Amino acid sequence: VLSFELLHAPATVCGPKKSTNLVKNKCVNFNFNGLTGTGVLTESNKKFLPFQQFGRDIADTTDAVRDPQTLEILDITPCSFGGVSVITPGTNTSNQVA
Amino acid sequence: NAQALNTLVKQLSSNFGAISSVLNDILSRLDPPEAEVQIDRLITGRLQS
Amino acid sequence: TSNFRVQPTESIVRFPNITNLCPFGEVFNATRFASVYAWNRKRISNCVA
Amino acid sequence: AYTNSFTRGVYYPDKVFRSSVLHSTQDLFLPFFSNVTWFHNPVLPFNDGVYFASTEKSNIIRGWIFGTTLDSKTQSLLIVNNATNVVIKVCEFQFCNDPFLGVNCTFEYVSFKNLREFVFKNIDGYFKIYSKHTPINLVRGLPQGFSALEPLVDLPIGINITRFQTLAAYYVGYLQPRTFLLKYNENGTITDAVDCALDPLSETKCTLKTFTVEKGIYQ
Amino acid sequence: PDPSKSKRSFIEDLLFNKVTKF
Repeated sequence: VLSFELLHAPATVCGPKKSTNLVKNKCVNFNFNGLTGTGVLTESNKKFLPFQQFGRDIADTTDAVRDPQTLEILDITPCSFGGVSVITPGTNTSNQVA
Repeated sequence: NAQALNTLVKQLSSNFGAISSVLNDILSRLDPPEAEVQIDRLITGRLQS
Repeated sequence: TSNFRVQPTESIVRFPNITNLCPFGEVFNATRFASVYAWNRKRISNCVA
Repeated sequence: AYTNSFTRGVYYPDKVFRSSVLHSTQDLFLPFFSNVTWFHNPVLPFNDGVYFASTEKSNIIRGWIFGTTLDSKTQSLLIVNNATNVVIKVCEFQFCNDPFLGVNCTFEYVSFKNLREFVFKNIDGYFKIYSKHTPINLVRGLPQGFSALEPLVDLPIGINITRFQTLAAYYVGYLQPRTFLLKYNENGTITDAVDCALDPLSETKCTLKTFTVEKGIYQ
Repeated sequence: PDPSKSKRSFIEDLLFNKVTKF
């Protein structure tokens, strides 16, 4: 008979864990240890100390993460994005646009 | 202009009395009825910013 | 007129690797078995399974 | 008896890498230039958090005990050192003033030439330990110098603590809820700091989020 | 202008040197 007791102590006996393959150099949705986001994951030389899990830029925005399944310190670029603007001559003269 | 832009960015992390300023917390932790009230606090904050 | 934004091509999750060797099924293929009158108890914790 | 703490008792406040940058935080920290108690022994209060340090040579100190009782009725926290490593348990022992000879548990774990420094902290979101080890000059007083203490463990134990006991010269001080400024080098490392409340110049550094202040007047 | 150089003057270069998320 297998018994299970749950108290106020933190649970240290779990089972298998949530994860996927890790894709570099493409725009991707991601989660690292509960840090969710989306962007282009990339390699880095950023020297995280052994206890450090995440990295931040001057304006507090995340710029790097530890892969919990390897030694990899990734750098996270945001999604490539920008305003789209339409160049047009006046419609009275032509319908062409760029 | 550096102070203006950095202050505008740092205000993303302010709670404005909402449960968290990380929007994915609200979207994962609360059900839509309650989540709309917490998001509307963040919208009111970020918009006033 | 609009904002362009390169979409997530796919979704990723990473968490630590659980796997470790802990004697969990030792009571299954054992040899020292008592009776129902004096049943024993084995505490298996502080590890993974 | 007392001694000057200089600039010791800084520790990494979160598991975050930062580089070439100044960051600010409010937490329990040891104040700069505070009077630590000098020793070369009794049970002591914990207050809101303990700083502990010793002029090590051969890992002389055997461990520590923490709790409300330190004397049964609850699982008081026990910590012990073997060689370079640590043994941890929570125990309802009721020993006399010789617990090192005395030798209901709910948790267990195993991991003057030098100065060892430790911070023992309760977060109510469970309990944590931070640490550092360095060479020093053979002086008994804490040398003027800077490095941060680094985390070792979280204990998911929930034990109530108000006092502690110990199992070289050594020193004790207490953490206080204070703002600090922290400087990070290229390699992720806390490498200078300011205690914001220390003096009006220190408060100016923390007002500006800088270490250098130009001539003028600042609110 | 200095033609050998962004073909700025000498004094324009001092001015472009002294003057000093997503």
